[PDB]
Formats: sequence, C-alpha cells, structure tokens
Amino acid sequence: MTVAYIAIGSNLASPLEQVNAALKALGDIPESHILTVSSFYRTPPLGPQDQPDYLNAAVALETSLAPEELLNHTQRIELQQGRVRKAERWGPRTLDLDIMLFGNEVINTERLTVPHYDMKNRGFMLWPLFEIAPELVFPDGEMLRQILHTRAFDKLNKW
Ligand SMILES: Nc1ncnc2c1ncn2[C@@H]1O[C@H](COP(=O)(O)CP(=O)(O)OP(=O)(O)O)[C@@H](O)[C@H]1O
Ligand SMILES: Nc1nc2[nH]c(SCc3ccccc3F)nc2c(=O)[nH]1
Ligand SMILES: [Ca+2]
Ligand SMILES: [Ca+2]
Ligand SMILES: [Ca+2]
Ligand SMILES: [Ca+2]
Ligand SMILES: [Cl-]
Ligand SMILES: [Cl-]
Ligand code: NA
Repeated sequence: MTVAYIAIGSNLASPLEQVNAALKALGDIPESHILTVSSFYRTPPLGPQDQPDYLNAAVALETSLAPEELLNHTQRIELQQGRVRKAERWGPRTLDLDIMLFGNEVINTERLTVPHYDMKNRGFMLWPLFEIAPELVFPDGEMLRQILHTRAFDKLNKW
C-alpha cells in the first residue's frame, strides 16, 4: 500500500453537499481506505475570480491501486457528480479531485502528473494537507512545514 493525498474543491451546486458526497464515494474506491479528512475551508477563487468561493479540503487515502487506476476512480466520481466541461479555462465546477501526491512517487504519464504541478504554490492545497499530514516530506525532500513557515500564503478560513 501507499498513501495518496487528494485535494478536493467545489464551488457549484452546494459545495458542502458535493464534498460530503465525494467523501462517501472516495470510501467506495476499491483497494483503498480513507485515513484522514481535513477541515473544510472557504477560499476565494484563484485564477479566474468571477466565480463563487471554493470549498477546499484534503484527504489521505491508503491504496494498493496503481496511480492511474486511482485517477480512473477520481475522474469517475467527478463525472458522476455532474462535472461538465466548458470551454473556459479553470472554470467553476461541482467537484475537482486532484491527486496531489502518491506516496513518494514521481509520475509523469499522458494522463497523470504527480506531484501536482502547482501544489507548492497553493495555500488552499497546502494548509489542508498540513492539517492531516504535518510531517509530510515531498519526493524532492522538501518539507511541508518548511514551505508553510517560509512562504507567504494568505490565511485560510474554515467553511
Ligand atoms: N495529479 C493529477 N490529478 C488529477 N488529474 C490530473 C493530474 N495530473 C494530470 N491530470 C489530468 O488533468 C486533466 C485536466 O484536469 P482539470 O481538472 O481540468 C485541471 P484543474 O484541476 O482545473 O486545474 P489545476 O490542475 O491547475 O488544478 C485530467 O483530465 C487529468 O488527466
Ligand atoms: N480557491 C481556489 N481557487 C481555485 N482556482 C482553481 S483553478 C486553478 C488555478 C489557476 C490559477 C491560479 C491558481 C489556481 F489554483 N481551482 C481552485 C480551487 O480549488 N480553490
Ligand atoms: Ca475502499
Ligand atoms: Ca470567467
Ligand atoms: Ca484543481
Ligand atoms: Ca483537476
Ligand atoms: Cl461542473
Ligand atoms: Cl516534489
Ligand atoms: Na525541490
């Protein structure tokens, strides 16, 4: 088994409802168990700002799935919760499940890049991750605690 860390975002169609439904669906992924769920955070949108605030969270998921098999399930859950692709880049969504980390693995396949390419710059990913995994070390040896100590990220507020 490995521990994967999944970021959750939602800013459409009742985010609290979407995220609670997603937690139930994440539990039902085969070969996998949720170990830890963060608090829920209400975060202002980054990138396009003409959209509702997000509910952001993180989950630790122990799994024996292959990384792309986990992606299959997270994409299925998003689609089953009504995620619709629109042409605008980084538009609002009912549910977004990003695989932040998959153990200490560095994955670069056609469908999957892990670590998530921008997570070290996003407080809405890092703060919920630190809540559930304060001792985390990245594949490149960087410590989560050191990033959060050193870099300016705006304060997050709970939902
Ligand atoms: N670590 C990862 N987690 C989830 N999907 C990933 C991924 N690495 C690559 N992908 C790919 O990312 C594709 C596009 O996903 P989107 O959800 O539209 C990007 P987004 O989450 O809106 O922006 P972001 O990646 O800047 O956070 C997916 O279809 C999937 O194949
Ligand atoms: N708060 C919040 N803002 C978001 N913007 C996006 S689109 C990626 C993106 C694009 C540009 C800058 C930062 C980014 F993150 N996703 C979320 C989310 O989950 N939470
Ligand atoms: Ca399971
Ligand atoms: Ca827009
Ligand atoms: Ca995302
Ligand atoms: Ca995504
Ligand atoms: Cl959507
Ligand atoms: Cl890394
Ligand atoms: Na580095």
